[PDB]
Amino acid sequence: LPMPLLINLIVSLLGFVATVTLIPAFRGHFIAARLCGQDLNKTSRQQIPESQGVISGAVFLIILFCFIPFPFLPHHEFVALIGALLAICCMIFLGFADDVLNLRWRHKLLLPTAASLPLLMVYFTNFGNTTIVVHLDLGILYYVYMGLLAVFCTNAINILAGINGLEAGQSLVISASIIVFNLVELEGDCRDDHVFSLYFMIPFFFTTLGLLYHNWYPSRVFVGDTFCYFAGMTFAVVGILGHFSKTMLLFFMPQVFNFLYSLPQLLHIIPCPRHRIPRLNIKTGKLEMSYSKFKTKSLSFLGTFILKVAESLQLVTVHQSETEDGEFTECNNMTLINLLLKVLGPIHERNLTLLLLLLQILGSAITFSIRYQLVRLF
Amino acid sequence: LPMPLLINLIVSLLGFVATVTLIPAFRGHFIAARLCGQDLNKTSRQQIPESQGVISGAVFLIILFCFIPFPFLPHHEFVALIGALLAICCMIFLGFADDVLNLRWRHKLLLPTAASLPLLMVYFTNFGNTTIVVHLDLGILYYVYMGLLAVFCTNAINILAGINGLEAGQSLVISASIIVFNLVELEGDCRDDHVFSLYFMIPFFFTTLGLLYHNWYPSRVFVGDTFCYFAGMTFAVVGILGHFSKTMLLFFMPQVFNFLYSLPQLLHIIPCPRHRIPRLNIKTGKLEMSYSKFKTKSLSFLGTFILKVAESLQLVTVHQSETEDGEFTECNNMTLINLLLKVLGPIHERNLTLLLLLLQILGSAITFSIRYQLVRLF
Repeated sequence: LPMPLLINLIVSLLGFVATVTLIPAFRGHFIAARLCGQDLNKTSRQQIPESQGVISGAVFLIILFCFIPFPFLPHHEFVALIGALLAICCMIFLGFADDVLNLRWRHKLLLPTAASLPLLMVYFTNFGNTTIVVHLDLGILYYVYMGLLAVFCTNAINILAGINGLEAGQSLVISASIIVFNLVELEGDCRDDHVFSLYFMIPFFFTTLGLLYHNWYPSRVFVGDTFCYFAGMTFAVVGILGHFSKTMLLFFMPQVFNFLYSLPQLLHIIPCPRHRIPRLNIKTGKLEMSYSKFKTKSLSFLGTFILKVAESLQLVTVHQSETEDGEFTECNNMTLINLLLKVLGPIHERNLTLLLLLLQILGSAITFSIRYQLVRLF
Repeated sequence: LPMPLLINLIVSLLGFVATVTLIPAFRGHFIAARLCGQDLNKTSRQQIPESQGVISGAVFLIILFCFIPFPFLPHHEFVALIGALLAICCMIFLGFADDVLNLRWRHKLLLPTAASLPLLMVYFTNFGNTTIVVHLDLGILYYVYMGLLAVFCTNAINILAGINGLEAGQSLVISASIIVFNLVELEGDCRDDHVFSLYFMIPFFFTTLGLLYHNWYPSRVFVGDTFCYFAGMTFAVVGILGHFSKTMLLFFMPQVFNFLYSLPQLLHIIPCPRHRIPRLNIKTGKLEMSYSKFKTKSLSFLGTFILKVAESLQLVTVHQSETEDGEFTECNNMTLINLLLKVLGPIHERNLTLLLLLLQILGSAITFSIRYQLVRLF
């Protein structure tokens, strides 16, 4: 176990160097490829290369392809290693294809379930435990869970974005938490399930680190949806094949909140604008809250209920107004980023991200305290 | 053996239908993505979607992902099935990324060797025969062969192009030849190596058929380099893991000629222009030969030798001229397409491709006649 992990750490560090180096090397290619855009929360109108998650994702694959013989230098764990690499590779591919082509939201949800198929087949051939603990055999519903886990993690990361270094940053906190957890649980009982998880988590961390080097404020590159697809599948891969998917979903606490808080807007029960990202006040330099103003008559009975319950829960800022066109309701954009600006006022982009990363650390500490009996201590 | 092959044929036919249907469905996406271009050998200036090999390649992957449990419903042949799918998937990905980004020719040659790594690792873990028959153990040089085989097949297909339905068409003749060969050799001796090859060749044939449906004259879509990368790796995958790589390289006869005949121009020993494709005479409707005119003084001593030897072999048409700038030499563009126009005069695009496809059939018949003792018959 320490001998292949040493080799895995060496290739991961070479991969960090590789990502840091290749990202600015391909800058010209992405700009020429029209795979670039402006940073909307910035006064600068310069084009920044998009989908850089494709370069770190590619570096990740090559690193692991080289690593493949070392754990071996038994097949049951080897099939899962090649199978997991197929599922991740397919996802980086279909992820980048979705970035380049901008597929319909319905086709976007099918892509993660498509890429997760080899894991389901490996779990089938290697006779994986279809039973779950509250002792219940899910059988077919367990395979539906595995399929949907890839779809969840990607979109959970993808919905909690809009400020520089958030998507890559939250993934670093999550992967580092899994790394810490794997090491703690490596000492005894489940050694095989946590050594396997480390094999993917260490290269994922260091390639993402190299990406964050360029994505961090002030954003030099964008990660793109390719990164969210890549990250989401890597987390689903380790959680599924490591059997710690429940523990792993607890590291997704800020994402789960942000998702449910967003849900009334996403389902269009409460009016949703094109972009729910904060509005930068040029004179301040900091980011202010964004709003979704709409006609009160056009709002549904269910929507009027949810918006009144969320206002009474002290989560949404509601501003009533009346114009020549009629009466309009200015509802606060429902996302964790805008909720932090409601609670703490206007915050600068670099501090706002860092704060959400700290919030991600807090949740991980909460998970760890539950799992290891540290509630009495703290 | 017939039971999983039946299921493989069913999914392959559904895949044909899928490719035929999805290609025109995504037309809008590619045009908007600026992933489109004009057909240079045509008077029509309309933009035709590029890289459609990504859609057939994707359909291929999904088909095989569904197929994975059926041969099983033993691991040694399963590892190669998942391993081969990883190598092919990685290639479709890095292939499409190269289409979208247009990487340097030196990085383009590293991509196939990168994607072929899982096959090398599977061949390593599953203790593959490093020995070869003229009885010689190549050891390390055998792994270099496997790595370079992917690079060869892709580029061999990629260099023999320039007319509608050639790249997809030549791949259909090659894959159909391998299908026929697998079936002949399935009856006895090596059943496992040919049943494995069929598992990939049948889905490759029917997805390419669906692509050719739209690529065939008059080209509605372009296959892109994504297809050449995809095709090349699938042929290298089956040849390597099926151990019939020598027999398979004989089906690549028109490609091997076209490559070597092109070599003096590619290496720039003899001047090479931007495009060595035929020139369409608007009044004729047919395609005429293309030429590479250059200064005789700028031509190397080795280049003057090769061009004189190729002229004496009755392969290249050389036209000497003298202008105000000085004396210039108008050399014929060295490719199998232009050589066919030198021998048979101007030919229409639809007939020219069909003729090269027939030429590909001839070579396959030659290979089959050698392998099965049919020289006396014909």
